[PDB]
Amino acid sequence: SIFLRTKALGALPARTAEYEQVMNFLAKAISEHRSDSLYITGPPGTGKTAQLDMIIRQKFLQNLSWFELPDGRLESVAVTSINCISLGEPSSIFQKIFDSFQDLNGPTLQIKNMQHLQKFLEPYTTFVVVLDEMDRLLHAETQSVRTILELFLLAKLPTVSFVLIGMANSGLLPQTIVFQPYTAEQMYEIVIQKMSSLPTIIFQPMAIKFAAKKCALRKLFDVLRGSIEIYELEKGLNYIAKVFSKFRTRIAKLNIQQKLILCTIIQSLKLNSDATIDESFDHYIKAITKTDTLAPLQRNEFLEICTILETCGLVSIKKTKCKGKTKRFVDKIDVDLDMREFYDEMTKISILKPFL
Amino acid sequence: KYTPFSKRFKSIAAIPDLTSLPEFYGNRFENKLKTTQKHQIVETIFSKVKKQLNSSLPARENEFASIYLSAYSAIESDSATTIYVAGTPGVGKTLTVREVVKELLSSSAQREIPDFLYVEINGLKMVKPTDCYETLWNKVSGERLTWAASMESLEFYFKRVPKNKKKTIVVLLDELDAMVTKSQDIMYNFFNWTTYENAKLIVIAVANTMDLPERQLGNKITSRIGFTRIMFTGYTHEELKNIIDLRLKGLNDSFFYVDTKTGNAILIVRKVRLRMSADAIEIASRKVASVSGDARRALKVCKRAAEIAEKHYMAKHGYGYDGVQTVHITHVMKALNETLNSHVITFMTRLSFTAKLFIYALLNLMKKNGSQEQELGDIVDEIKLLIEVNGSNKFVMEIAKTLFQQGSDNISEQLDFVLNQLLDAGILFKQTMKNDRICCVKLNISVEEAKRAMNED
Ligand SMILES: Nc1ncnc2c1ncn2[C@@H]1O[C@H](COP(=O)(O)OP(=O)(O)OP(=O)(O)O)[C@@H](O)[C@H]1O
Ligand SMILES: [Mg+2]
Ligand SMILES: [Mg+2]
Repeated sequence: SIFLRTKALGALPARTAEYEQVMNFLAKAISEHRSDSLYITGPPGTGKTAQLDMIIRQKFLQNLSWFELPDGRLESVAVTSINCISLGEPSSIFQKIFDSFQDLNGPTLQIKNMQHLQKFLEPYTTFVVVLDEMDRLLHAETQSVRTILELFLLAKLPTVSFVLIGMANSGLLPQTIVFQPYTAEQMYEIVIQKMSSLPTIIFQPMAIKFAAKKCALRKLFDVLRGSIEIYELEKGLNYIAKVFSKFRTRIAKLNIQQKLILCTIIQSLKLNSDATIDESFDHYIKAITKTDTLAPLQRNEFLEICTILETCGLVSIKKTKCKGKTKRFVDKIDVDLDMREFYDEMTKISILKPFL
Repeated sequence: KYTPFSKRFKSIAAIPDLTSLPEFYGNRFENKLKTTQKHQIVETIFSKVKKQLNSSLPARENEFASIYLSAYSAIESDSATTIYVAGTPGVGKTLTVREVVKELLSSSAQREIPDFLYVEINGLKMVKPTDCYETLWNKVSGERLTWAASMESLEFYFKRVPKNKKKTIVVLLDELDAMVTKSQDIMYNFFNWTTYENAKLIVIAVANTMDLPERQLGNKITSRIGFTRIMFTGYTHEELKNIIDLRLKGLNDSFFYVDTKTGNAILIVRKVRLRMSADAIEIASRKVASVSGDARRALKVCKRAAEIAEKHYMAKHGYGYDGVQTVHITHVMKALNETLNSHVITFMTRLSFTAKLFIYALLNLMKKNGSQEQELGDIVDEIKLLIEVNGSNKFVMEIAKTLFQQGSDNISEQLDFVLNQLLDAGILFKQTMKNDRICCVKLNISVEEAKRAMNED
């Protein structure tokens, strides 16, 4: 089936501007045997991990391969992949590198810090490491920047051969490269490049152009995959618009009784600013008694209506303190909606006026 | 143990097929809770109604077809996806996913889709938040490792292992908000594995709020879940009607053989017919949907209404435990009135004079200064001030000898039982202070409902 292979889907498309800059950093560190640290930043979704994994899976003591120099030579290059979030402690990052480079047949030594790791790379061979997400290495200013500062000094001194290529998330400083996000024309080329192995293309050229500009890479994959599951569940240009609309509305989904309490919640926050659940219940009772419409409700059932607004996403209830003489812990009520859409939905029924 | 899966074999190609191993993917406490019965359980005509109304899919059509279609396009195609389920607590979130896995298990036996393994991981059913790695590794591999060894073993298995020697794994992430930690390392690892090529892992996350990744999680974990989210809308008034009628389809409007000796009813000696009024179902499902739309609340209302009617039916006849039974609207209305009522008002009206005087003295101090924070020394001075109002009259001095001397000449004029009583009842509050004069006293309940109890005395 053509619908099963489409939903499942060394130069990456829309990335030739940064691929040449990445390979240029290794042309001076393996050929000249110089240690240097690299820093890669950018927002999540720019394809940083997919770019580094493609180079190792193409043009690249366990874990030993060969790298092709531009002039034409051969060198023993060891490339490994170690994630920072997939560890237990940030201070034990030196032991994982030893297990990924040293063979299992030899003796397994224990590494404590820099003094135990620098002596191992002295006799040796270009050791390439890929530290993904280096922002989590800090200890959540003096003791926080300790693992990053120690790893940077290990890949800066000579006499050894250790390169460092990290991929963070947005005179011995690393080369910072900002990953530019994909635009409308950049996201459209990757779609045709990834689906080039498929014989038939059921997508329209005008539908991918709309999803590429509205998402400006992980967000685009969820949009195209959702259009296939929707079309196959009911049996084009309109297929791309249904994925952005299926994922004023929160007010019409409520009852008339819940709208009366909600109208009194925002009213109490205007003439009193900071208000609690006990003060909001007293303002709602005295507001409906002057109109003499609808039966009142007890304080025990007052929290049931506010729970509906919290689940939908209209009233945020937090726990703070007071500001007066009795500064005790109390439950405060707050909102997070716009005043333009609030004064337009309740006015269409033409049944409530003093409650707004 | 402490050895991860990366050091179990020699290389990548040296790993054999995991599907032909009698240990991967699952390849004694039900006998001690059994005893012999030396009597006979007499079941009345209302016993079968309560058992069918218990929690142990006609109102879910679009939600059941969306989850089933998301997994059918990934298991057969050998891919990985992430399904997000959010809604009100009690709308059939876990039951909808359980029906999808149960429907996919029947299609796998017909040689249509490849075999998969269903893993149920609940966040609230675990003591430590890091215990989810040991449960998943024990159901897939079969070994017993720690939280640090199971985390590194799942990463090496969901990446370097090819698809020709793997198998689809369906993991239901029940209670997604329970696994939220501070470092956000467990939540990110469970969603990053679905983005890998050689993964074949189906993750179905079930939470309670649609804006959970946008409030607790960051931009990195939100981009790995997906933009398409399934919102489980609560049940209204026309959907809860067929839910109760389905559980009591073969019991409603049916004749029973209730015995006049013991009270045992046999579903097809008198021919007692059980019928439940349709108006009692409409007035009960409308009140449930107007509060939160809980599916368990709609079944508990009819169960509580049948329990009250069964109590009056057994007491009027004298049966025991060892013409037409019609459940009117009175039993349903009484089942909802026992919960919406407030017992705080009637609690203060049955207190003693010493407990009622402390509440009346606290409310009078609030109308003089208006600070909502009266000290303990002001309540004592206000109580004595109300006693000396008419001290010259013989009608008021009769209570002064008891509250200050207990009717004894040897007992001196006093200046703790009613103070600590209201503190444990959730009505009165007291700050942590070593002094008994400047200690502020605050009210926890409302002020409107507190004045109604003082006027009733
Ligand atoms: N269509 C239905 N008909 C009858 N009962 C239903 C139906 N849908 C759901 N239920 C009931 O809903 C109950 C709760 O289901 P589920 O485990 O999915 O809960 P939930 O929505 O995740 O929330 P919570 O368990 O936190 O209240 C089940 O015990 C089941 O009996
Ligand atoms: Mg990445
Ligand atoms: Mg559940």
